[PDB]
Amino acid sequence: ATPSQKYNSRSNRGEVVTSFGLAQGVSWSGRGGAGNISLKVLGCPEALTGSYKSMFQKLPDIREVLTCKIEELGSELKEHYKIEAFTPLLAPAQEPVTLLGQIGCDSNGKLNNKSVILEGDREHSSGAQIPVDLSELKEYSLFPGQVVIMEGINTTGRKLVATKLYEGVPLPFYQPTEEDADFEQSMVLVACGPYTTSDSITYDPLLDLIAVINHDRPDVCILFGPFLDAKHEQVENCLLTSPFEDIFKQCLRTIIEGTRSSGSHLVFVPSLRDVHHEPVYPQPPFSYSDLSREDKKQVQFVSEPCSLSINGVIFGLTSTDLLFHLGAEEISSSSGTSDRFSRILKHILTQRSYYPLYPPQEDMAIDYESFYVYAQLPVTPDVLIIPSELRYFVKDVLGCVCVNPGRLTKGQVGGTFARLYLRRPAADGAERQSPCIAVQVVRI
Amino acid sequence: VSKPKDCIFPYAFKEVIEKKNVKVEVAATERTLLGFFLAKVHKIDPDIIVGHNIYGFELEVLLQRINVCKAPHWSKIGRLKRSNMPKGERNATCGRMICDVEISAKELIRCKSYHLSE
Repeated sequence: ATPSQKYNSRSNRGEVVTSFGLAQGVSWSGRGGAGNISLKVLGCPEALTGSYKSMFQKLPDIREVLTCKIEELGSELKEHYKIEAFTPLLAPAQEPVTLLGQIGCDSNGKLNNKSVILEGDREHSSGAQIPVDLSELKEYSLFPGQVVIMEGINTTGRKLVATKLYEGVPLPFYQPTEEDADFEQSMVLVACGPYTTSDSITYDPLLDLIAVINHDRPDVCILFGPFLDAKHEQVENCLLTSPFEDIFKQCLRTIIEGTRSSGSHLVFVPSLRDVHHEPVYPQPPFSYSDLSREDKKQVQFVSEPCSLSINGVIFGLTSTDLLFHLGAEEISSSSGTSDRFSRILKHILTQRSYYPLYPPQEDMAIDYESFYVYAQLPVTPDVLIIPSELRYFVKDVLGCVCVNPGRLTKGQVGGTFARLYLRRPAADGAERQSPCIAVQVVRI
Repeated sequence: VSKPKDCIFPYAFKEVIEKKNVKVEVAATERTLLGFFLAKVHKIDPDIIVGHNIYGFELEVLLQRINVCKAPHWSKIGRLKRSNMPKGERNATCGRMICDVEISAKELIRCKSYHLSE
């Protein structure tokens, strides 16, 4: 009877809630489909294309994974800080040692300054666990699963008193070929569901989006699931009179069509909350055939997460709330003045995975077999789009434009989306010339 | 036996010792005690050394508590005069065999644990 009432009576409409880069007017606009638009899917073997290989795991392999995880990073962290040799987490000694391991809590609760523990690697400490003493550590940022190199003293071999916590090391950023500097400015929109009010099935915001897509004629519109929110009240009590599979095609249409004039490439990103799709991270692309030869040049389906190249501009793509997770379980030495987020995100660029925090949020199934091949970062992203139930924002970090457009929708009220403007400048100088020149988070 | 740094032997000890006839030589500095050992060793001149948890705890402690207080002639623990000490174990007591009962115990018998206690 009322549905979306409050949503559509919104007055903040169009309001810019944050900017970044170089101030821009309100006249954001790209050339539509004009010129060359090079959308190349990147990562490890082309980031998965089919449904899967399975949905049955062999403990004997998850193990193998988690170990490589640590070994690999380690192997390279060891080459960077040039340490000479890690020490078994079980071998005692009076002199200071450099262990290798992954944090982890000692119980089922919230990791904390007391309960931290390090579980070494197989290759050196054949998986031994030794709790950690931090009293003697100045600056530290820890989270369960955090591959870490620590130096401290373990004399009894039943406790290590940390003395130093090496700083995480990220991957080099993408090396632009000469061709990528010859591309012109592009403007990427970006938005993530829910795409409807939690009290209606109107998808109103969806539409508003569309319109907005049109008006501004963006070059690329990367849209993050959930299209059909597994959590939307009506959906979980199965009151809908339509089959999920459909409903979803429905919206998929409205949007492909609703924006045929725009000339904007559409890049969809699946979500674990999309009731109709494979509840397994990493997820496979979406599935749809209803596409004219026309729309096939305009839409593209990609996994979750992903490393996509928008004009030699390496974007990072993940639908999972990696930030409201990592951040729910992280410990630090400072609270006075430090940027919680800028930190969590910092680990992300150094951990080299799209979800290092392990074990993973209580409701977020993962198949590590796949996770080893399809959820690693290729190179430090030039831009990172990390949606989240956490307030909007955009922080430059370790040379990466980390952007969280917030939710297009939030409960009964208006959300936001955001846009970026790109163009890789002149070849030489002090290297890092952020191809992402500006961005804006806007209500809708 | 020696003493820490914040502690002082109880009063009359030396004397209370001398009354119950006990070959308990009392040193003042860990550095004393250490040299003492290093000394006894040289003249007792063992060929084999039997301890517990020798290779996995003690043998090192010592070799460090020694270089820490720079005791006189660590090399004595050996039988080959040497200048600089490596941090490196099996080579420390070269010329002297080291029996580790923990090790030989396992290799020779089944038990719940291999802590001296059991």
